[PDB]
Amino acid sequence: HHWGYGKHNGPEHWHKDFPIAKGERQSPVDIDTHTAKYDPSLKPLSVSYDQATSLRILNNGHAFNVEFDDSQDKAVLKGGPLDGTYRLIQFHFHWGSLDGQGSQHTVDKKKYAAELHLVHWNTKYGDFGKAVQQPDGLAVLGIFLKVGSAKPGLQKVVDVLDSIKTKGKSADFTNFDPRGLLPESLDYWTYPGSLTTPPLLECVTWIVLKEPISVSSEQVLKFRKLNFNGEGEPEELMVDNWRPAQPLKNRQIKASFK
Ligand SMILES: [Zn+2]
Ligand SMILES: [Zn+2]
Repeated sequence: HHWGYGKHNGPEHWHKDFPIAKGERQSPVDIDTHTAKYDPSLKPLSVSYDQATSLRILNNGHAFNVEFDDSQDKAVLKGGPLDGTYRLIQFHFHWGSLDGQGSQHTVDKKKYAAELHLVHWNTKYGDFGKAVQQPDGLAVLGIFLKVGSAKPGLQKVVDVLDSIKTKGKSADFTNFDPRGLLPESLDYWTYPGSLTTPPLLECVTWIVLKEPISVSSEQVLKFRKLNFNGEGEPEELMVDNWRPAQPLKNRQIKASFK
């Protein structure tokens, strides 16, 4: 029926409604560190989030999105492998039912507890909807989460989860600064890919940070308490909202570091 992460509508079935699932530039992938090519022509990333305006948080039935005002160049990403300015629209996570799984991307087959996705769209296309139809329409920063020490900057997000428990619920979520979720180093790997969920469009330049951020057990614990279902429907915990690694095919992963 409609796509999700269960046995009956899970990743292995998406291709029936989204044939691009079997495409040539699907995500996520396993990052083989010994085959990734250092490319010294890659520029340092430029993250300008000082004017970031968060507006809302929503449980859309497959994750929780924190949405930003993208009506202007307030929070942008540039540099790295990018040409042009990319505007932040929303961030969300992918996580597991257990600490040993949850991330999309893997590093030498290692899975992390979760993966944060900061989604940006190429301003040359004027709106998000047009940007997704272009090969260079989006730029996604992926940040791994390992369980260890608590991440202070994530707490405001954790505490509001109770109020958007089920699908379709939203809550005002202003004055959240995304800079509290960045690791210390901005070293990355990059490759041409796609959205990790339906519609799986091949419009993303992926920028995966080498350094993971740490979250406490209790923080990741609150993620696992959300529900995939709407209110008054049988309870299905939101967990394991991730997709297995896709073949690399004709692609090269480049590293900004050696
Ligand atoms: Zn994602
Ligand atoms: Zn596209």
